[PDB]
Amino acid sequence: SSPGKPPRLVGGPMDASVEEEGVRRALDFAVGEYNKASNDMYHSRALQVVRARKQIGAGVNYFLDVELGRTTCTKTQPNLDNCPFHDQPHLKRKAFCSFQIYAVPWQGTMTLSKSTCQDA
Repeated sequence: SSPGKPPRLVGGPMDASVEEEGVRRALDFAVGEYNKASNDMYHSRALQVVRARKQIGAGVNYFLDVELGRTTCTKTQPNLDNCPFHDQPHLKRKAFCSFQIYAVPWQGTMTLSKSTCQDA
């Protein structure tokens, strides 16, 4: 994720925009931990985030929902804006995943609490 403004935080559970750096770090972390951490069998990426929210309190739970897909392009290939733009209508089966990262705010750490997914 790029650096940025302090993210909008409020209290309790709240959705944060994809423009949020507080979201973007969790977004990239999720794919990085899910897809990139797994062996590259078929190129797959969080194509499109459907929901991006977090719980604010003594425990911080990030909830990110994502459409996964086999990407028409690769990590090194050009046009990363357009390839996933075309991957949504290419999703004959719309694969949806839910990623939950529990951030332990007391230590400034976080850990993926859940990763669940569908096939595309």
